[PDB]
Amino acid sequence: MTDRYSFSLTTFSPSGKLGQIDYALTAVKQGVTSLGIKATNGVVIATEKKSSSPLAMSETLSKVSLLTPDIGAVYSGMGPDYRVLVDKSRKVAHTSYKRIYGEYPPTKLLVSEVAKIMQEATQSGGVRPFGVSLLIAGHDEFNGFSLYQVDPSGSYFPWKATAIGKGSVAAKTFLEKRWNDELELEDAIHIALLTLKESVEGEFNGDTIELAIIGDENPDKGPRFRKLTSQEINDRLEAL
Amino acid sequence: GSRRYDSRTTIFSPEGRLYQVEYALESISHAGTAIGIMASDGIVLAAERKVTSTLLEQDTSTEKLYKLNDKIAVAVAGLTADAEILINTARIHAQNYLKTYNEDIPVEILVRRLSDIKQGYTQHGGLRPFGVSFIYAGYDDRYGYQLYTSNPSGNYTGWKAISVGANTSAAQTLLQMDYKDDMKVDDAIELALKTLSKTTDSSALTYDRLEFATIRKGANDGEVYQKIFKPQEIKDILVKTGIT
Amino acid sequence: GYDRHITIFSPEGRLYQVEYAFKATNQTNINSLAVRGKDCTVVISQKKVPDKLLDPTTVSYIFCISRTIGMVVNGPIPDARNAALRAKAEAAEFRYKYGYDMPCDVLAKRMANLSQIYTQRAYMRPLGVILTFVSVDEELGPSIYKTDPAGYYVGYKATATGPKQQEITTNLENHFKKSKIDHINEESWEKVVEFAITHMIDALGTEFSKNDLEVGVATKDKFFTLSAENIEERLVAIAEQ
Amino acid sequence: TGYDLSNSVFSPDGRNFQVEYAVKAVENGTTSIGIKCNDGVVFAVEKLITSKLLVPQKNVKIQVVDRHIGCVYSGLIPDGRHLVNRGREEAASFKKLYKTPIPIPAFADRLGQYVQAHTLYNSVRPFGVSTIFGGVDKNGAHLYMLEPSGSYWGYKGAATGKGRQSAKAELEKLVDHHPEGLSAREAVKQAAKIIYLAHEDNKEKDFELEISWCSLSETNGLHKFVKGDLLQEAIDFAQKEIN
Amino acid sequence: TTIAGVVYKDGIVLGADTRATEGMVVADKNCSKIHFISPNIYCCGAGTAADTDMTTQLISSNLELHSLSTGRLPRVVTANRMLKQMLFRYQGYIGAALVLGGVDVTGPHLYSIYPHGSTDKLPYVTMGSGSLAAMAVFEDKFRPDMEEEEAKNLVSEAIAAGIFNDLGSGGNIDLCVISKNKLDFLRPYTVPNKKGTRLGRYRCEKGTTAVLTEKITPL
Amino acid sequence: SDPSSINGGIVVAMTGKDCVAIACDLRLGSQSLGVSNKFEKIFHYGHVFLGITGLATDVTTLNEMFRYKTNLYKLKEERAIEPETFTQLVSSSLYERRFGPYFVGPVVAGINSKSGKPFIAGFDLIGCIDEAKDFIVSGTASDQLFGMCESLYEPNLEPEDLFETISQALLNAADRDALSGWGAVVYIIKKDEVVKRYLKMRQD
Amino acid sequence: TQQPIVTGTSVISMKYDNGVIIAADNLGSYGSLLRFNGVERLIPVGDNTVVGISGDISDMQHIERLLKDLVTENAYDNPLADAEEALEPSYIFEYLATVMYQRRSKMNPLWNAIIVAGVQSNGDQFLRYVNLLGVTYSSPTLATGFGAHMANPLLRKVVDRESDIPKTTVQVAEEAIVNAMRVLYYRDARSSRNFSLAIIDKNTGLTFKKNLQVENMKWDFAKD
Amino acid sequence: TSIMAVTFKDGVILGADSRTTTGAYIANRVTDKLTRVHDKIWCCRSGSAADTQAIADIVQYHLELYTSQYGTPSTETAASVFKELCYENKDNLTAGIIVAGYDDKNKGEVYTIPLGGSVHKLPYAIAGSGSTFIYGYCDKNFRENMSKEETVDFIKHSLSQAIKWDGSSGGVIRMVVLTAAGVERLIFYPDEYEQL
Ligand SMILES: *[C@@H](CS(C)(=O)=O)[C@H](Cc1ccc(CN)cc1)NC(=O)[C@H](COC)NC(=O)[C@H](CC(C)C)NC(=O)c1cnc(C)s1
Ligand SMILES: [Cl-]
Ligand SMILES: [Mg+2]
Ligand SMILES: [Mg+2]
Ligand SMILES: [Mg+2]
Ligand SMILES: [Mg+2]
Repeated sequence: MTDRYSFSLTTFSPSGKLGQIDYALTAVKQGVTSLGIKATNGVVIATEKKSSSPLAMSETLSKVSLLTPDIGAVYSGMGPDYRVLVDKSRKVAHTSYKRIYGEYPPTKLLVSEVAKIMQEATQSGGVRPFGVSLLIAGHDEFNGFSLYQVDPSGSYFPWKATAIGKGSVAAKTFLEKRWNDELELEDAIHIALLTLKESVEGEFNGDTIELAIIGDENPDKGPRFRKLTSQEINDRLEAL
Repeated sequence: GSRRYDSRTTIFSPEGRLYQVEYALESISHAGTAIGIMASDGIVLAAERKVTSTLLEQDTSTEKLYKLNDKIAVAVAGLTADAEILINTARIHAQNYLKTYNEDIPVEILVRRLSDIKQGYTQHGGLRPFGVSFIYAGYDDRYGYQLYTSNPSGNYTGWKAISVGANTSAAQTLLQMDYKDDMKVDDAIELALKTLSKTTDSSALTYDRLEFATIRKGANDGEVYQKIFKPQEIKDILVKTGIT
Repeated sequence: GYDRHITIFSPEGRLYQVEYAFKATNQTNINSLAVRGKDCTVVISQKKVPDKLLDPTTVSYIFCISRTIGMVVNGPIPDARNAALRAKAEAAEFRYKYGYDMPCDVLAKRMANLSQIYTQRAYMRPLGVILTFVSVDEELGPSIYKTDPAGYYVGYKATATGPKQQEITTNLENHFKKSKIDHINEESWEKVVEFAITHMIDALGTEFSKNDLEVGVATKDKFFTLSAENIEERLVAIAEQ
Repeated sequence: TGYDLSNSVFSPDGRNFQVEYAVKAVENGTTSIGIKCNDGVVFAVEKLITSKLLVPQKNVKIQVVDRHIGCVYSGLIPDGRHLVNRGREEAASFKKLYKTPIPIPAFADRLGQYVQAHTLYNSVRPFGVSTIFGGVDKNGAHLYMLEPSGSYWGYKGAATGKGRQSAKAELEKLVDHHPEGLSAREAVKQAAKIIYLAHEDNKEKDFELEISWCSLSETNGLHKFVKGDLLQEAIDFAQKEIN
Repeated sequence: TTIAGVVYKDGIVLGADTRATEGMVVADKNCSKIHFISPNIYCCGAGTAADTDMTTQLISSNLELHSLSTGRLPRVVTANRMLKQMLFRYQGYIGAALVLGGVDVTGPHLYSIYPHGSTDKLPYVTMGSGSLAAMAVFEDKFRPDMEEEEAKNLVSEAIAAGIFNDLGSGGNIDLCVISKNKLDFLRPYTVPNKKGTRLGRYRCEKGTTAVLTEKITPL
Repeated sequence: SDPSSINGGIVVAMTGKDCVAIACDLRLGSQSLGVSNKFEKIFHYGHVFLGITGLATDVTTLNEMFRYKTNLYKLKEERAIEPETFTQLVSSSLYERRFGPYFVGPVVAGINSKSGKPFIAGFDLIGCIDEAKDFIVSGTASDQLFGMCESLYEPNLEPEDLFETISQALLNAADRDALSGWGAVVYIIKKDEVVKRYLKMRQD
Repeated sequence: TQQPIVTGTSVISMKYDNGVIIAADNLGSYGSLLRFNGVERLIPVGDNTVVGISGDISDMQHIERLLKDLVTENAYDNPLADAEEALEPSYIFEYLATVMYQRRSKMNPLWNAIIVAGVQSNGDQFLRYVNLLGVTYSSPTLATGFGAHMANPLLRKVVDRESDIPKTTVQVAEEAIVNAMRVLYYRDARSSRNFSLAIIDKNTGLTFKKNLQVENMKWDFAKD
Repeated sequence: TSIMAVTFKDGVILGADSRTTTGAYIANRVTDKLTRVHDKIWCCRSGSAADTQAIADIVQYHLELYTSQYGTPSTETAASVFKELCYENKDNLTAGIIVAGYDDKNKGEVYTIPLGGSVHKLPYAIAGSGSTFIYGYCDKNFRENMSKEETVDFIKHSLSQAIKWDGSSGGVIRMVVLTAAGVERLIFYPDEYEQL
């Protein structure tokens, strides 16, 4: 055993394309639809719990993850890749930030750290890029509420609302029509449930949908991240 | 073994070119145009964002113009992630120099350092080069206002006005036609926007598709001030110059 | 076409080595099944000893990882033992560092994160195995968690693995559609094992002797495998009703 | 295609062709066998006499690990020696920490994990040997056989090399005709016969028989080579059975 | 310092004084000696204060990451192990003397952790320069399975013993009550000493100090 | 021999009503020998002020180090660091040299720009935070300052009342210490103006 | 650098016409405490060598394992392990000597004095000393620690130079050794009555004698 | 500290006092110095509490991992792992450990590991500061193949005396009985053992 892959597996092709990044983006395209919407008093992130079998307990598989008490993440693409990014995101939020400054990182900086990790898989020796795009929603004291997208390249962009994966082109058009700068959090949740219904084939309820919010503090502070329960989603589906 | 899969990123072609550098430059040619224009009383950085949707949150967005210290800024063309790696390295080098000499880093020294890092990826290590070209806008008390560019090869050069990214051929002709040595910042602002307005692949140049910045000594008591323009301010300067 | 030899993306966004590792999974031609009782988790697996020269006592794909955790493997034995040794080592290190027995799901996630590394790093190949972990967890109760070569993992009410997994899965799906509960409503593990065997017989359409099966049982504070005679007693009870 | 050019690459089948090619080197080698008896194990090997210049009884093939384990292999002889060297390091580190000599199943997995490790990377070649080994521990006798893939199982009888099918058939007769078990001295005689019968597949050149054994009664649970009168008695028994 | 803990019927009561000293001088009369490890586990700190602070923080941080990955509340044994194995590694040079108390899935647990990496699991413990004063109160009055308000009083009484009789201890009494149903962080629980009242005003009037030069800069 | 008292000198900080004050002497010596009477011990990073007493090479080194760190902080965060955050940064930085520490006694002072709350803090040489509202003292005449501050101080002072309190605390403490004095500086810090005053004191 | 904790006292030995004798008491002292009364300090290696060890008992047990391990290792790929390529006293000694000096040179000694007694392939008597400093020497009589002061004077009256070795029978040599062990028991405060004795003869081979005792003890003059 | 392990007919019993002192201050008067490294392999700890705890945790780990791979370890194997740690790290440890365990094959076994890192297999072993006072008593009163009740009394009387004379020892006498029947914990309070 010598890890002899000390050379890049992502290289520029004659056209200027980085093949493996493009192919990672193709893997993200095949993944299940997830979306994010930013309100004035909160952010909502949502996705479909595409259950691999009905015998599987889909509650155990969390697509929406808490990164810090005020920052949450959802994805489209390869689940195992997402899982190890969440692990590294949580850790870097402590090592390079909380243990130094005594507070959690702001959304943009944690996003930047994740983006850095993804970039390194795009240039380091003997690795493929991550096959996920992340949607990171969060709040911090000086920047307020924010929503970011992070791609396999390591590029990140802030969004008012967006979607990634399967039906993202259709979902983004849907959001463009519905979004305004005076949405309350409940209005954004309502729009998220509408937008997500279009891309979902089968059952559409609280057990097959995962949906979380960055909002008010839930009782030093309380955490702003909150994952909606199966019941809480179903209640809003009756007013749909 | 592994040799089978090795692209060999650090070799010469038979013509004496570095394949990956050339192909990275091809990558950069498709990136949004960035322009730097140096006047007698300040520098202008202007750059065009790309793809953009109505849903992109522009006021919290930074893909083109980055700050290295209080005296030096860069405009980016290429992979934004690659640039941010190099930017954080440059930001450290500036602070290491400040800590060592108790003076702000001279612009050329920082530029050489970054350009030397880029060079290293072309000569050893077997890794792909950084798919980034920088325009460095900066000031120091030796040479005053300075514009530089670096590219994936690690070569850097100084400029009075320059473009990187898309349509540089067209952009550089238009700059070469309307630039003059006695020019001022307000005039250079206008030239930069007029150049982007003509070379853009979009139908029209609007505030939401632009990042804009100025390095003026034009401040009270002869001190250098960096101004990264806000979305509303870019919209105002577009109306002032008569583009919208 | 070197995108099919190492773990890098094909143009479709696919890792062919991961997919081919999944195919190595069925190379043994063995079917496993796992179900949960009230107090227990039962895992059964086919046992095939094709050579008469083999010592049948050493032919096993069930592993005692810790006292509480059992692991059945669907896949070739060298990779199974690779995974078994690591899982044992991880479970022991966990108890030492954190002062309590490694939970079933925590181990499953740990082994899954290791499996993920082989799909991203080029020098390491994936293991050609699917690992089904079972325990009676002291917080979560009866637990079934499964890991694969992709690095995916998930908890199960019940599961099945192997060439005829779909038949066993649908057989189990149909039973839980009737009972409308996540488990076998039974007090004794002996009867949960009888259920497991019965529902494999129905799904696969094959009768079993005592040497054709291999059974693992997780209870509170121990996981154990049944002997041939313990299985024979189990088979007698099935036949008698 | 190209899936067979690099070790640790899954073909579209789910196979590692380089390992299967290593098996061909094993199949090319001389015949080696193992027989589990009542209170021990017997190992025997076919040594092809390439020339008259080979010194008799000198080029020993069977190797001892610790004091209680015997190893024999067919295929690339140096690869077998490399594996036994490792086995000796494993058996030494085990005894150093845990005091007791390494158990046979424990030892088997130590070789197993190491051989399997050589199918995980392209920078190494798989082992070109099937290794038959075993001995007597606290839980009694154990015979194992370990393939290039890392696969190993416990055996009543084992055989590998060019004459393996011939040998396996003979071993299967012994398993059927002796359910109550075979004695250590019987197993030595039977081992000699089976190597002699399996020599029909390598019949061009004549050969030299080499036998070893661990037995709780006959050798105090230690690995010893069958020498002198007992070796000649086994050769005579084998020569009688072919005629 | 005087820090103590008791195991009562429903859970754990931790206690601490509030005096931080440099040599013989009091630098802070109201400092927090009860640290957060996890939502169900707290740690009283004595010995070298820096070591006490950064050891609890590091283990709290690592337990947070552990708890995110496992998805369940962390245990007191794991907090205990992580502290223990670190302190042991550093062979007493990290001068952290902790009283670790919390409530698990497995019930309430109380530990004393020493700088060298030994731990005792006990129904009541005391540490710091006021440990003997506090332990006297526990030996006098402790009994197993106390009610909450009784245990609160016993710990408060034990911290008071340290405050008055030990010179290293002083200020207010902080408690932390941990049970399955709640966490009560009482700071301050008691103020046994009033701040001394000053009889004169010694503050100088404006223009009394002699200035050489002045500069004003706005922000 | 004792590194904390080779060069000498003192820092004191106080809170008032919508203001903080931080003050230091100007002496640098080699024990008995006075060398410089222009060695200021108070620095600032944005609106956060840091006094540092102790071994002068470490005072200088830490100033340069926190300038470095707060500069990168500002570039990345796109805002100046706050006193509460900086205090944690100082603590971290000191404790990462736990077994080869900087021989210093730092003092943070500033007003939180968002909340408007006046903030001060002190540290031992390995970064344990003294987090007191009233006052923080440091240096070779720390005992003297503790006594002066405890008797002179009272809460919620107006900026120019507070000036007289901190100045008299510094001056009278310094005059009872051989290794402090040779001049003094007092910063009066408000939410959006800072007044720096040099004090006239005995030059022995 | 350490300090010896549980210790063994004198190992004594001599050459005679056909071989060597070596002896050592069965005590593991713990300072002044006579802690362990069943410690064997003569450790045979094959059928031609006995290594007698004094000093730290934990370091002795380590050396005991190194020798046990040396036998195993010599047997590997060695068809003549019980014949021409068996371990010799001189091989066993040189190994130990190398180890002892290497350990002293890393400032981490095995805290022992060792006597390797045996008979070589060609019938020659082997008797050589090595200690924690790597110092080596041979002599017709060898003794460690206390025995060097009391046993050697008695044993040298039997074999005073090389030319006396062929004149000394096994009976005379064994008597002298057992006599010397008695003298040591009277006078060494850290010795015991119970000892082991090993004769390595070129004809009769290795004879290992356990549970011997010092007898014929003159105390009667005490009563006066 | 006063600790001892004693083999008898049905297996082995470990015994210990419960006092842990910091100088003259009794830091813990109800210490459990009998610690479990496997189901029926326990140890008595004396010396540095930090060191003997650290060792015992490492041993427990090694035997857990041994068990995962090779089944139940012998008492000898456990003693060998203790020894290896104690001997190799002798310069940085102060640990005097008695290891005691019950196999079905070997029955009761006692191994003592003193400061040096040497191992000694014995019918019974005594250790700790209080052991000095009972060498005379234990040597005179120990017999092999005692009954359970005789061995409980032998340990109770012995540690009673060790406690009486040694100030470093005291509190309750804990015992742990290891037989085929299982593991039994016993405790004996001052009012019982002081009047012996
Ligand atoms: C009491 C401990 S005692 C005397 O051993 O009973 C307190 C405990 C404590 C715990 C937490 C905090 C807040 N994080 C504060 C106090 N410890 C102290 O008072 C310790 C000294 O105990 C021996 N004091 C210090 O550590 C002080 C620093 C504070 C005053 C900020 N350090 C020094 O005085 C030093 C001098 N030289 C050093 C090196 S440390
Ligand atoms: Cl992990
Ligand atoms: Mg791979
Ligand atoms: Mg003065
Ligand atoms: Mg003076
Ligand atoms: Mg006593």
